[PDB]
Amino acid sequence: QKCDLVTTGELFFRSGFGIGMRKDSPWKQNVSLSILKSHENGFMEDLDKTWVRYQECDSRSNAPATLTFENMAGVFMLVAGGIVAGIFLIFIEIAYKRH
Amino acid sequence: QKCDLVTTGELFFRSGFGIGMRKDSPWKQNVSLSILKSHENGFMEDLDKTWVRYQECDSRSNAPATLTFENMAGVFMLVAGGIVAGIFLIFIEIAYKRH
Amino acid sequence: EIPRSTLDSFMQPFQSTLWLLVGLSVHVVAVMLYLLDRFSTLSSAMWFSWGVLLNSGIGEGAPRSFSARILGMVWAGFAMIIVASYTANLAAFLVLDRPEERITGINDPRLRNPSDKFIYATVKQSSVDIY
Amino acid sequence: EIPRSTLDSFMQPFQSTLWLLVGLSVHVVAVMLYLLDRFSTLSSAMWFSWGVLLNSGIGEGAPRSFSARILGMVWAGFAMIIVASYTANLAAFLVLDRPEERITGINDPRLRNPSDKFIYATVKQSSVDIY
Amino acid sequence: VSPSAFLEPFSADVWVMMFVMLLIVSAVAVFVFEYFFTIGKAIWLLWGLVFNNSVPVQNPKGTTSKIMVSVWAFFAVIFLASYTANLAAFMIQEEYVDQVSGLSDKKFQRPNDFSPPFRFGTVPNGSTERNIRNNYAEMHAYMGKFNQRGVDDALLSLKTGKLDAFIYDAAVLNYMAGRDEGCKLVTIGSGKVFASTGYGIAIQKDSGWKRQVDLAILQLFGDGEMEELEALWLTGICHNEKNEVMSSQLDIDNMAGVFYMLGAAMALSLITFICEHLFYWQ
Amino acid sequence: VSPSAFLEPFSASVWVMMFVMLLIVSAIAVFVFEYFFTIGKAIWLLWGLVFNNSVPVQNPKGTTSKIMVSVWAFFAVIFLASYTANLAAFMIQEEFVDQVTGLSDKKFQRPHDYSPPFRFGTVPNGSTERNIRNNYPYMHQYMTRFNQRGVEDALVSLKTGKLDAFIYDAAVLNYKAGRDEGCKLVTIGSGYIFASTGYGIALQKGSPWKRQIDLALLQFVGDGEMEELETLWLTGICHNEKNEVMSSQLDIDNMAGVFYMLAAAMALSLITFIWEHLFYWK
Ligand SMILES: *[C@@H]1O[C@H](CO)[C@@H](O[C@@H]2O[C@H](CO)[C@@H](O[C@H]3O[C@H](CO)[C@@H](O)[C@H](O)[C@@H]3O)[C@H](O)[C@H]2NC(C)=O)[C@H](O)[C@H]1NC(C)=O
Ligand SMILES: *[C@@H]1O[C@H](CO)[C@@H](O[C@@H]2O[C@H](CO)[C@@H](O[C@H]3O[C@H](CO)[C@@H](O)[C@H](O)[C@@H]3O)[C@H](O)[C@H]2NC(C)=O)[C@H](O)[C@H]1NC(C)=O
Ligand SMILES: *[C@@H]1O[C@H](CO)[C@@H](O[C@@H]2O[C@H](CO)[C@@H](O)[C@H](O)[C@H]2NC(C)=O)[C@H](O)[C@H]1NC(C)=O
Ligand SMILES: O=C(O)[C@H]1CN(CCCP(=O)(O)O)CCN1
Ligand SMILES: O=C(O)[C@H]1CN(CCCP(=O)(O)O)CCN1
Ligand SMILES: *[C@@H]1O[C@H](CO)[C@@H](O)[C@H](O)[C@H]1NC(C)=O
Repeated sequence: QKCDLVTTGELFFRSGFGIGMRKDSPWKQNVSLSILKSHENGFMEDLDKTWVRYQECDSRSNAPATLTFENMAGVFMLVAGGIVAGIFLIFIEIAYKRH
Repeated sequence: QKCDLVTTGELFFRSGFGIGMRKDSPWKQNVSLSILKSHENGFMEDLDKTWVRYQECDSRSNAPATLTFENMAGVFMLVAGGIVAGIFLIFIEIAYKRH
Repeated sequence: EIPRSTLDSFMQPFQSTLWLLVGLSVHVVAVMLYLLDRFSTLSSAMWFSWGVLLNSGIGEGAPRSFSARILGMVWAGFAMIIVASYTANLAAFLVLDRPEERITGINDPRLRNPSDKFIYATVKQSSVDIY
Repeated sequence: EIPRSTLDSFMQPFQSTLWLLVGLSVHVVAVMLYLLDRFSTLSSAMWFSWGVLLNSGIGEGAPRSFSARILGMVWAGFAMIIVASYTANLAAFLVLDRPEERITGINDPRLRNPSDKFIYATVKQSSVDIY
Repeated sequence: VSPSAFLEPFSADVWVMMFVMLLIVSAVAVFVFEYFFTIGKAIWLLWGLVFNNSVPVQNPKGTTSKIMVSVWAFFAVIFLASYTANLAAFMIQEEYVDQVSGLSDKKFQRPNDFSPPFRFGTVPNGSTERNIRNNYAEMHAYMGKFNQRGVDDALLSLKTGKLDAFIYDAAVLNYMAGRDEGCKLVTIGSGKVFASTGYGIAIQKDSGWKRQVDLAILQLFGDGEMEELEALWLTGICHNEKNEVMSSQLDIDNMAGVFYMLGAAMALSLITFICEHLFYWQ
Repeated sequence: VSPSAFLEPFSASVWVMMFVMLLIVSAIAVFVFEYFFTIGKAIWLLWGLVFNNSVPVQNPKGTTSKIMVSVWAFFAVIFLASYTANLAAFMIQEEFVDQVTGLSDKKFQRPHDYSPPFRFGTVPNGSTERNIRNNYPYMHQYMTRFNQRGVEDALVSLKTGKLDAFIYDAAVLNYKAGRDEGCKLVTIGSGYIFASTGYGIALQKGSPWKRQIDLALLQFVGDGEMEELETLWLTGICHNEKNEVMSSQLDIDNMAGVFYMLAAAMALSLITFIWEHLFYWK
């Protein structure tokens, strides 16, 4: 969803979810049978499509950290300072070029 | 000793070379005591230096495998073709000055 | 193992058809610049076309037309792109061509996984055999 | 993590003291070339030398002797030793740069050493809590 | 290699700051000239100094501004070094493409929307065939044309190009993948599975053992012996992946960006020729 | 970085082969030019084309030989690219000097012979002091000044480089180098230590437990759980491979070869000028 938070780590504690319910109540076998039936016929896949994977947006092919305005841009300013010196040297040229 | 073969990996199963003797030998205690005394006084250091650390030929810190003849030798081959163009000089006239 | 960096020829970084296609394209663009000015030289065009890509001192004149300046500047861009590409690819390949690993140790895959192409053994009836 | 190439300035490849050393070296070498013309124009030779390092095509001053000829030979060789050193240094620094990587798993020893600089938690009274 | 990869190393901001610096230095040069031939070629000279000093130039102008063009050459050489260094760094990329994200991919459900069409395979007459037939008849009918004989037959077909993707039971698939002779193949989603199921134990109908074995298996899960059990048994040392691959002989597809730019440049040259043909009376 | 790194991309093979090609192609170029003594400037031209534009020179002659000059420049750009590529790879490394092969290194015996003087110390009053005094007397006399108050004092000194090396018990220093921050400490020898002994379990003299204790310890060592306990409690931390630390600014101490070339050029130019002035009677 957010695409600025990234998951990591190999899947440790490989387990599964499950609807928990009291020991003596009788739905357990029917509940498990219905869950297995839903797994078989792709209804759980429809649920996954509906509420889990709908937007993707997965970061792939990590960028090698391109260069941007930060290190070289200020360099321009630095060489811009040199231009100031040139503005002197042309005026100094007026003192030198005349004779 | 030869610089044609190299150790690799990390040492495992740390054990100690030992002088074995029959279990009923009365020399055990004094052999062990003398061997410890030899370890302590530095005689083992002298024996190691005179029989383990010859190092008459040493190789370490492998180089990044600089270029050689064959890896661009074929490059030279191409300039040979240039010489062929030279022997075309006379026909240059027949190629151009006539046309 | 004596290290050795593989390189078949000058052709290792580049696909074979690349040189032919660039050599025909530069000739085509030189002809394009040469032809379309009169209705309002080829040798100089050829020298620019070859040398400028090859960064040679050959070529002493200047193209006659005006958009030829744009063509020359974009061709200089192409030249710097192609030279930088060759240099970077050659550097990357010469860095990433080191020989295979020299057996990590006891946990080495070639050791953990027996292979007839990589046969290893020791001295029979020794402490290492018992271990 | 956002990929970005951190870098202070173009001074990164070489210390500013080395830049000052080469800047004085070019000028003293140019002065030596001009003064050796005794038994053979300071501005011409100095501009030529200071542009050869800089690859600029400007400058028509040229030596006329054989000693200064060899000096120009080795000076061009030197200047491209500098440029090759620059490109190699910058390529190496950029290739190694941004080497930070996410945690590959709990097995990473970074987890095994707690610190304020390395904090990790979960939800209290959860399954992983009793785990 | 990305077709436009040569333009990523620099941000567009500096990519236009260099042009505006060219504009300002050209302004300086023309202001120097105003006190008194290169006015139309000053930009060309500066550009050639930027890229490569291989073009003849009418350079001698403004001996005081020749210091300026030397400074421009300094900028040009450091810029070329920076560009080569950045272009190098972008080309030690770790190999990664990925063609499949899951069985619900558009490539799966629409196999004929590609040229050549996306071919995937499975073993017929298996339980997976029953599942796909009951769940998705259309792609199963498409499969009817890509039947497979055996597991090793599927392996060889995939290696020899007779197949592109295989569909089969997950656990044996992972076991085979981790123990390939070169680990030249891959799994999917690291375990994002369609029709997920588990391998378990079979007990008599409602015996008293079921509870005890359930708690025992959950305990061994909690203690953590299992993870190292499959680490020692059904995984491989090289199971994870391989390292970066060398950049091969550059393909025209990788370098087609400059070809596209060449086409754009020749089109622009043609339209400038047309404009000159419309503006040749001055 | 190796001081002779710039000569690393020059084997004897490529050096002699390239130079002999230089001479022979100079000869072929000048004898072609004879048709269409300038022969002394063709070498200038060819060395420039190897390097770059040098100065306006008389290249254009024998329009067919311009093709030969073009292919020569093609080889020149290949050579420059190869030089860049090979130099790039040869200054990327992390180098571990292997400063010491053991306490018997000749550096230890003569600390003052190296500038700055070799400053290594040991914790006084312990068994290490007695051992070093009984084995290496003059060494102990020189250690009399390099004692450290505590273990952490010497550790901090090594962290900030107050002392060059530290002498102490092997296992405790291994343990400290394990959990040390940043892995700035290195233990050396792989067991090659003076008075190489071991930790052990003490027993009452002549106790019946000796045989069982020894057999159990050897069984534990043989099967491998001993090193498992080791890794559980000992220095598995750090244990990383020092691949490459950032190659700092290539200093004069590193690239002094260029200054040595400059000095050689100065001397050779002066010698050639002297020889030229000698030949002034013709
Ligand atoms: C779990 O699901 C079972 C589905 O098989 C279900 O068993 C079925 O239960 C119904 C009604 O409870 C039985 O239908 C009976 O309906 C009337 C009145 O109940 C009887 O007179 C009929 O004769 C008929 O038997 C099904 O026969 C029965 N089927 C089976 C195979 O047992 C369970 O009741 C469900 N249990 C829970 C807790 O959900
Ligand atoms: C191990 O080395 C020990 C070194 O001190 C040694 O101790 C001493 O050994 C000498 C002779 O080996 C004994 O001298 C005895 O010899 C005569 C034999 O006729 C005895 O009758 C006398 O009592 C005389 O003392 C020392 O007594 C003995 N010192 C002690 C404190 O025991 C051991 O004997 C050596 N043992 C072995 C098994 O090599
Ligand atoms: C090491 O043991 C010596 C004893 O041999 C201690 O020597 C003392 O050193 C202090 C200086 O700090 C002197 O003022 C005392 O006169 C010394 N006493 C003796 C009896 O020599 C020394 O303090 C001990 N150091 C450590 C760190 O344990
Ligand atoms: O429980 C079982 O019986 C096995 C069955 N196996 C089926 C193999 C796939 P197919 O039947 O050929 O489509 C997978 C592992 N579990
Ligand atoms: O068994 C023991 O007594 C200890 C002694 N320790 C001594 C450390 C050297 P120093 O004597 O302190 O200078 C090392 C670990 N074992
Ligand atoms: C199942 O497939 C095999 C080929 O693998 C074929 O020989 C057999 O006849 C098929 N049987 C059915 C029922 O499809």
